Amino acid sequence: DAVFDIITDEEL
Amino acid sequence: KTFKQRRTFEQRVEDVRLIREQHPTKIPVIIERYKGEKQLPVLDKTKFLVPDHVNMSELIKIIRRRLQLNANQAFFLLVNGHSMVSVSTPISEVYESEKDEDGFLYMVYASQETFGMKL
Repeated sequence: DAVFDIITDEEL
Repeated sequence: KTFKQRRTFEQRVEDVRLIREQHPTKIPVIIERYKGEKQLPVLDKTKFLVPDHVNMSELIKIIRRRLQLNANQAFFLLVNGHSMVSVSTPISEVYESEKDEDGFLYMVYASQETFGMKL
């Protein structure tokens, strides 16, 4: 659980 | 363990300093399951980087998909210990006012019975 989940714009 | 239980204040602050250097347009958010909730699942990754332009309703749609929820499953977020002032509130404003001492913005999610009354 140390890595960040990156939300990107391609998801919006 | 929760994020704060696993990482010391100094480690949290350093996490934030480095991640904000690396991601000039993302907000660092910790998104965890409300303690007591047992319908909604636990995320494998609870540390998020959220584009700084979104609003809370956009984030809710993303987190519902991260949890692979059905449409009939209720979901609510508490941000820094309270309900969201509004779904249209930009995450940049939310970060500025609600961030922790350590630089992360903290949220928890719950289902209907666990969350309780919404006003």
